[PDB]
Amino acid sequence: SDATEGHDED
Amino acid sequence: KLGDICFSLRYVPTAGKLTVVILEAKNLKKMDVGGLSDPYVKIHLMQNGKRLKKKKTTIKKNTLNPYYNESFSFEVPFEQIQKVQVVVTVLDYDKIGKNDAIGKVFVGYNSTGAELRHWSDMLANPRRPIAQWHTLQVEEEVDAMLAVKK
Ligand SMILES: [Ca+2]
Ligand SMILES: [Ca+2]
Ligand SMILES: [Ca+2]
Repeated sequence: SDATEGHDED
Repeated sequence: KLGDICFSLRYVPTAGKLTVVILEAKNLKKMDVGGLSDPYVKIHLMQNGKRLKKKKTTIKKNTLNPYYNESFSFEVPFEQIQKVQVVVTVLDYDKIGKNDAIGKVFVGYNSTGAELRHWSDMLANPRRPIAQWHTLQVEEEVDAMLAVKK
């Protein structure tokens, strides 16, 4: 299972 | 009865880059006793029935009108942009018990009505972020419609 990414940083 | 969500859509064709900015939700259903709701938004990139990528916003505590302004980008090659769905789910975070869904919507070629309009406006205006409001729908009803290909 993948850790859900958050918002764009660039 | 579930609430409304506003997000922008941008497609950069030559980059195969799809950007969803979760802007704001309002009129959210109250999902806590002794509190309001603690909404976060989860975004799934799907290809009809299959999960491809997922992202999520931060959690806003104790509010039925969260403001996010959080951007989420996905790699979707030009040739595939009419095969995918962007699924947007608003959920109430709970420390105890299930994080219950408040509601959801999806946009893509196989969406309908205002969801399809938003998608088409995006494609018709490459490189420009197009913001639109959407009515949140019952989770299980949207889930059923994800399977209906055009
Ligand atoms: Ca709750
Ligand atoms: Ca992912
Ligand atoms: Ca809660």
